Amino acid sequence: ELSFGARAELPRIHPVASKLLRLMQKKETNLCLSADVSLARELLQLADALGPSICMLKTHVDILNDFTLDVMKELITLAKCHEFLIFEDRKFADIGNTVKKQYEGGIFKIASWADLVNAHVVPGSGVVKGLQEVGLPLHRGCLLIAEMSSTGSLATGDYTRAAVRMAEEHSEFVVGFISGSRVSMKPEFLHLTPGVQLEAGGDNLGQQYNSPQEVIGKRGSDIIIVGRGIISAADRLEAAEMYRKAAWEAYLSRLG
Amino acid sequence: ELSFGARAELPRIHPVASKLLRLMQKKETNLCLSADVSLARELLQLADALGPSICMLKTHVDILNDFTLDVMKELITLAKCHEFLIFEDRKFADIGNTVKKQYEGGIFKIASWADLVNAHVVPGSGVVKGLQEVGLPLHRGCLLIAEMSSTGSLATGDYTRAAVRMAEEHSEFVVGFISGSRVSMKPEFLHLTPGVQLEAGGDNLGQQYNSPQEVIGKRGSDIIIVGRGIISAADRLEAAEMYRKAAWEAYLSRLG
Ligand SMILES: NC(=O)c1cc(=O)[nH]c(=O)n1[C@@H]1O[C@H](COP(=O)(O)O)[C@@H](O)[C@H]1O
Ligand SMILES: NC(=O)c1cc(=O)[nH]c(=O)n1[C@@H]1O[C@H](COP(=O)(O)O)[C@@H](O)[C@H]1O
Ligand code: PRO
Ligand code: PRO
Repeated sequence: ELSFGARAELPRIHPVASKLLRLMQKKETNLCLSADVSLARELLQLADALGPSICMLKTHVDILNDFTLDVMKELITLAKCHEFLIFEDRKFADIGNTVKKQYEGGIFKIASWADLVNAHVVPGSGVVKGLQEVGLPLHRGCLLIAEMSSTGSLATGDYTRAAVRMAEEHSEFVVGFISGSRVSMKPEFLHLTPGVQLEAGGDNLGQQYNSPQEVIGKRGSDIIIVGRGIISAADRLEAAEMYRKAAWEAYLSRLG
Repeated sequence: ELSFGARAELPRIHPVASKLLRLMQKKETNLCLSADVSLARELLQLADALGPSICMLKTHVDILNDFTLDVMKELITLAKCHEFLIFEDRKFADIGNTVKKQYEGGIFKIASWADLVNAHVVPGSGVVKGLQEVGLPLHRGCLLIAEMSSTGSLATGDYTRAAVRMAEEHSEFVVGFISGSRVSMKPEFLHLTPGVQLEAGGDNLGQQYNSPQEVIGKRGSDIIIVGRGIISAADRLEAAEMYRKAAWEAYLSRLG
């Protein structure tokens, strides 16, 4: 098993994956903040304060009450200053002709500002081919949803295997997974795991939590995605630091 | 097998399904227009001209270059005038806590104007429970994606069975399916089928077409969803009429 810095240099690495792995190693962070907020000012204040602690900021642009492209310009300034990627959790999930338009156009213009997006694999590989027509010219990357954290997830067994094959067959554009565990044996792919909290439990609507030690250390994932465990805390910076230190030490211990 | 008008009166019918089935019977239309356009003016001109020919207008609000809530006010005026439902093809596809926010909030405020939305079932039933927290108070309905039209679709076998169970167990809010065929034996549920064109073929990005006669007549679906077969034609009104007459006669012949 290679360090994040050595994985950044692998022959088949995607440039977006390489940039991410290099800043993960430099900053000693494998934490992705899930910035599930409704106010642009709160998104930007979190991005600025937590930027040094995170390798990535996951957005849901469609829950911002005051979205504008100027907000995303300000977010890019912070991502460049603090060195983290912007991942829009769009969950593209239809035929290629549709998702192509959803990625480039509309009021969000997601491909213009998002380093990473993700897709569900349920439509078959046309979802990736459609996104790649916009993403490859813009030097972007994509994550495929191979497993989900929620109760009753159908992203199991042959579904998960199909996501891994689709990723491995589209390595020009697909850089990794949303998953609960390592699902690819190829070290060029990133594994990002949501459903993470320091304490046991869940929510009222099917979310299930596992710890950073479990996710990174035992299940072999690379990055934890954390929303409410940070966002609902009083001191979001200290919370982010606790999650960062947990995920980083779990990674170091696994690497030995 | 009951007529659309008799299905509208079934004891367990959802009010949104009842309204739809009644206007389908009144207008002799089981056509849903897929208005996959980038300009508000084109969306509204299509809605006005084709409104009499359709039971439903499917939107992708996120590909409109000039979305505003005032556009959706003008669309509602046309839906009321011509009697069709508005279905936003949002493909909600994550944990309940996230989709709840995506449905009510953000710049689109989808629940404020969409009679129907749809969801992927991959996250498990929390996707429905989250949407229902916003949709049930607003008297809205939801469709679950049980099958997909595209090459390599993973919405097959046990996945499809899980979608049908999730619908049948959430009948207060779920009114039907996106599917290629009848998947529920319960007549209170609507079946809407995309991937429809009069001529054989597909597209360059995994779309596959079947005819209205095949979809409605042999596969037992209720409604055809048609985009490019209408939208790319020179005379969109005549194209809509050809699709309407095809789907309506296939329905009549199956009913006998
Ligand atoms: N698409 C994902 O990353 C995703 C896939 C999945 O299986 N499970 C899951 O929790 N997520 C997304 O990650 C975030 C979790 O937020 P939290 O529960 O930590 O507040 C939240 O934004 C949620 O939408
Ligand atoms: N979500 C759906 O309705 C859906 C599910 C699915 O399996 N297959 C599918 O084609 N659709 C959506 O229907 C529309 C088809 O557009 P067309 O190919 O007729 O131009 C287009 O807007 C596409 O996104
Ligand atoms: O010098 C570095 O940071 C990288 C890490 C692996 C080898 N070179
Ligand atoms: O009169 C009608 O239109 C409805 C249809 C079934 C029975 N009553």
